[PDB]
Amino acid sequence: YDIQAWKKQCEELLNLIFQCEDSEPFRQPVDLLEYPDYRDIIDTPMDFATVRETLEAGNYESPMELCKDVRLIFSNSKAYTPSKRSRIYSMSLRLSAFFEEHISSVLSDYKSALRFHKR
Ligand SMILES: Cc1ccc(N)c(=O)n1C
Repeated sequence: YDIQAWKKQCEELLNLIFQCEDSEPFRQPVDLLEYPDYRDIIDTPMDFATVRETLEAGNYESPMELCKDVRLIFSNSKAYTPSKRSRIYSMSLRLSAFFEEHISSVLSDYKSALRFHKR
């Protein structure tokens, strides 16, 4: 029932994601010199360094907000990919599966703690 525990749990999950080779294309904003048409397709860029910085600045109120930004990294990859078989997109799918597997208990524990707080 710790309402604040999600923050360190998210920091540790982000550390695991940064150790994972599949996260390398997503660690920093997409380079517009490498992908000149990126902003013609993607309206809201997102990357793991921005998520980590937002968390560390105390600019997420809940793990749901962090989860919305991480999911945006994956939906941007899906929207920008020229093929469902592309290398970078395929890395995004594995990383998404790993993230969802680990964020599930973070979200459940937070929501349960908040329900207990408001009982
Ligand atoms: C093609 C591509 C390039 C760079 C990215 N970060 C990405 O998500 N895709 C899908």
